[PDB]
Amino acid sequence: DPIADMISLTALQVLPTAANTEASSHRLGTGVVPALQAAETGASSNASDKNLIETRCVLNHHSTQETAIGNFFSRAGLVSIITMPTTGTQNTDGYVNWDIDLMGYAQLRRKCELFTYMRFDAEFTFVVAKPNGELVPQLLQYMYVPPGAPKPTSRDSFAWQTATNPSVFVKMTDPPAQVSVPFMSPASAYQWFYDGYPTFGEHLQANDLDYGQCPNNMMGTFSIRTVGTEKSPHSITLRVYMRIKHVRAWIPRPLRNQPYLFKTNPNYKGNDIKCTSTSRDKITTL
Amino acid sequence: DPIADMISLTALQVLPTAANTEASSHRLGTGVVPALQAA
Amino acid sequence: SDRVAQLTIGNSTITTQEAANIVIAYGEWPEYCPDTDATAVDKPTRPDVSVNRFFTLDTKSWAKDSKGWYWKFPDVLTEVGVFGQNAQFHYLYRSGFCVHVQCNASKFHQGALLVAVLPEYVLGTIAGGTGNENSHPPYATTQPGQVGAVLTHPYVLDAGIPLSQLTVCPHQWINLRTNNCATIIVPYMNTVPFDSALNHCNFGLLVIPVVPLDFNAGATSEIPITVTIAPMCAEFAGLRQAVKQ
Amino acid sequence: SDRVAQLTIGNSTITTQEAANIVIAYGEWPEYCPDTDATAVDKPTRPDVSVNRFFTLDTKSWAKDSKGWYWKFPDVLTEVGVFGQNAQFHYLYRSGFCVHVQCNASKFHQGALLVAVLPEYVLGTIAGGTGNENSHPPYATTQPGQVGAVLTHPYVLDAGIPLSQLTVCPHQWINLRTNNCATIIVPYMNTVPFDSALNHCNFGLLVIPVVPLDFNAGATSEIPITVTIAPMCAEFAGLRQAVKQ
Amino acid sequence: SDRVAQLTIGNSTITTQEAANIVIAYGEWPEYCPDTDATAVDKPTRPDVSVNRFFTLDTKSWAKDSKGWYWKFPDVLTEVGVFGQNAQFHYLYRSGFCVHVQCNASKFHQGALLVAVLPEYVLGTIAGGTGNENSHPPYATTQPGQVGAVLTHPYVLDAGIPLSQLTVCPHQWINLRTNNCATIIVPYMNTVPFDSALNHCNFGLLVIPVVPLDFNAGATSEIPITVTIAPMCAEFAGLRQAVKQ
Ligand SMILES: CCO/N=C/c1ccc(OCC[C@@H](C)CCN2CCN(c3ccncc3)C2=O)cc1
Ligand SMILES: [Cl-]
Repeated sequence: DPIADMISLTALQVLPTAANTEASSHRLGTGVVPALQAAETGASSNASDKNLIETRCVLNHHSTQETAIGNFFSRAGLVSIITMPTTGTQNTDGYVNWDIDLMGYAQLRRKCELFTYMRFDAEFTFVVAKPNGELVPQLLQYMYVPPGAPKPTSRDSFAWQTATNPSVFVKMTDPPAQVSVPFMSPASAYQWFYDGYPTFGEHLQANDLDYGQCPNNMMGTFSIRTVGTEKSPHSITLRVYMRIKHVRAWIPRPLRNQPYLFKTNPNYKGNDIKCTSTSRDKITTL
Repeated sequence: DPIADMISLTALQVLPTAANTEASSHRLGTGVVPALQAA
Repeated sequence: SDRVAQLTIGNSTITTQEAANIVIAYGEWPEYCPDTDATAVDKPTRPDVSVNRFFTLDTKSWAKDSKGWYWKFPDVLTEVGVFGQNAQFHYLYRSGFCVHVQCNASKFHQGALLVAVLPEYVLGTIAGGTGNENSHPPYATTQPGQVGAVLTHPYVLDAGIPLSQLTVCPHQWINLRTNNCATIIVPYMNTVPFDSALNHCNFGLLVIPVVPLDFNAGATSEIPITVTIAPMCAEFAGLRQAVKQ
Repeated sequence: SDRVAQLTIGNSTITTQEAANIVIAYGEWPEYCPDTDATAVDKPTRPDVSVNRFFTLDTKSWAKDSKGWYWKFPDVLTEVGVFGQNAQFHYLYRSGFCVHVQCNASKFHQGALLVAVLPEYVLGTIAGGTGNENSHPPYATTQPGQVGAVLTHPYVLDAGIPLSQLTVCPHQWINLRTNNCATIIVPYMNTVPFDSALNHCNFGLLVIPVVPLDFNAGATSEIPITVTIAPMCAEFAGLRQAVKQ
Repeated sequence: SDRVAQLTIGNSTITTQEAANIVIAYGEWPEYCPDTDATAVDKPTRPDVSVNRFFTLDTKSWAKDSKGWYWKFPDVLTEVGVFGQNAQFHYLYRSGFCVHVQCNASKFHQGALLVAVLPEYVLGTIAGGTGNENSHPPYATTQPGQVGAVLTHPYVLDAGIPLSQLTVCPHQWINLRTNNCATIIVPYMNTVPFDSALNHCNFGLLVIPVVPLDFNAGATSEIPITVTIAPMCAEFAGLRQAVKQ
């Protein structure tokens, strides 16, 4: 050989129940000090009940299953309200195009933002009715328009031929429509936070709205209409619910503690910065 | 067992005479310090 | 045997006689991208010692009223040494990092700095104060370069998230009475095996004085904080002409 | 490995990072009374964790001219926690004790406290000064309770005996430049297997500044001395109604 | 385990809690003269404990402008204890030496003393300044006795040789922030197996402040330097009447 120079301390465990407590007695000695720690290392304390007090034995059968990320997320929650009025400002044309973005509602958003990256399949349920909750015999069409596919421009656009895009035809009187959706990102996981820009070039203040936008999260358009060449006399409200399933999450982060202002960024109300915890008068009184 | 929690460094010697003295030489080293104490 | 330490990589060596162990972010060491995860087909270039070495960025001054600072990776080095050059000439890049934040005082000074690594550190604005203006951070704030930037609202990390929970991220404390540095080894984290060193910052480094600096009048008042970092397992692909942004 | 220590008993834990070992009085550990020595026939009650735990009594202030203090056992605890209650409801009592005297200063203060345990600590009076008056110590002086009392003539321990010879008793020194506490484990000592916790004090604890406290003007002047004690192997017999004295 | 040390020889013991190891000059321990090297035929006298013990010479005061001092061996002891007496009554002499230079300050003082052993330390004069006068050092300067002498030109060791190269000789540094003493064990060095303790000094000991003493006004200013030495394996031959020089 002519040139010599050319030649994870963590594993998963199955913990179905909470740790038991072993009985301990008194310890009176030197050299050993379990109560003293050094938080500077970045590690959490390893001290346990038996190190600081005399304990009895407790056979703990308390389950740890409900805190599995799967059971935390697999509960359908509202992610969009699409209205289609008959008279007024909004689309009175009998059709609506909605760009898919699940960051419009707080409850579900705060739960997802607990993690940086998430990969999952989802069950979407479509609850439709009139603005006052009544139901009428109306035929509807829901169509998924992937990025790059022609978006319908009217109630009779050719796009509704849906020869390749997946469509769902259902009556407002039928039960809520429901379908399963796979993990569709071009990347290996969706990311609720993208500290970067989508393209190269200079980033002048005129295009600062690009910051934080990652195409890997842009899944396309969800189009809906009333099936017919004539206008429908009924106002329609579509509530979309998403249920995460077969989920995997990476990198936990601090939970949102300021009200949400916009879908596409973490901006907060600067003049009214809420304190994470409520306050009191003195530090020595409850 | 239903409930688990429910379960002199000095001896006399015969010293009839005073301790003898062993012959010793010079000690020149580190780490070891017999002269230093902690009352 | 835990307070003393030496970090030697490339032609550089760091020493410290008052450390508090070392943190391996998420328990994983940096590593080159394996063939199962890779997608780009060209043979990567792995410069080794010319880019995986320690680089010392500008020093900051810790004052009794400092808010805190932050830097973004790999932005901080995109224009330094042979690392920067490879980052500019190649479209794709990936690597880990060894972060060593330094700060020493005297046995009479006091104060505690929280040094943390927050991946995908997206910043937010105060929305014009009232919250009716959908303003956005300027390029100079999202990617402050080697000089780093100052936090305006450390309590919410300038992003609407509690600083009190930042310890959920790889971190160390530099508590003046205990240690004079912090060391965190960070592996590559992304949803893709390689990425642009220019358009995407994988994580941000935050140094925040949670316990304000304090000392009696007469004691040295210039207490600097220096940041030294070293890329680890730096790989590059998609060669072409140099591009700065 | 000899300067650091932890004492955990009951629901209490004491820590110290500057100890000077621990003393086991007369080389014996406390122990319940065996059947060969016992004389009273009723089954004793051994409360265990509710009475064998650490109790912290009032704190004293070490001044440059303090004479010294003393406490009597088990008098100090006859009215505290579940221990006191058992001592009042039962005629007979016996136990050992873990005494932990605390006192910390700074690397610029100086002074040495002699902490000793003197069994059967009988006090005397100055006999009216001239020596013609056969006066006797008041109940408040012989059994000062939890507050402890002050010595008027530390040199003769208020009992006609030389303080210079007190080291012949189980003891430790709290020399400010060396340690910040003293720990003595005391076994039961008496001519009888059990005795009244009210009418008889088995031993007294003495804390005496043999080397006066001293420090330069400007340094903290409030140097407290705290006493924390824990009964060990406490047994009680001869149950009846509560009696305070 | 390297900072603490005890040197016991004869009826004397030296202790130190802040040492920096010990130096064995040229890697050799002192030893009595073997029969192959010896030339004088009379049986030597080896007094043992009466002469191989520690002797403490006068103390010097380290000032902010001290030049440095030097002593010569065995001259320093030719008139002290039973060693001196043997040196005076015998023509021939040989021995090794354990040199222990002491100097302690506080964690706020600073300064570094170079302690070295220079064999055959021949002194020179300034030659009348101009260099035209072939003057010579007085007996009081070549053999200053127990009091030792002061260097007038430490930079050239009063002998036309650079102090910067003195470390090529057995030596230790007494750097106030690190240690408070220096220890060098010196074997016998000469071109002859035995020699006159009066007419020939085998080596000189030099204590030179390379880094000046410094401290803030208010801190103790009397910083003494003490020299304690012990002959080792002292042998004497050629007995006759006492001779002082
Ligand atoms: C036949 C019609 O039925 N199709 C229904 C349907 C429903 C949802 C569809 O895609 C849903 C994509 C979501 C599971 C994930 C959307 N994401 C991914 C991450 N992301 C996001 C948003 C804002 N900032 C960062 C990330 C998103 O909004 C497509 C079709
Ligand atoms: Cl149609």
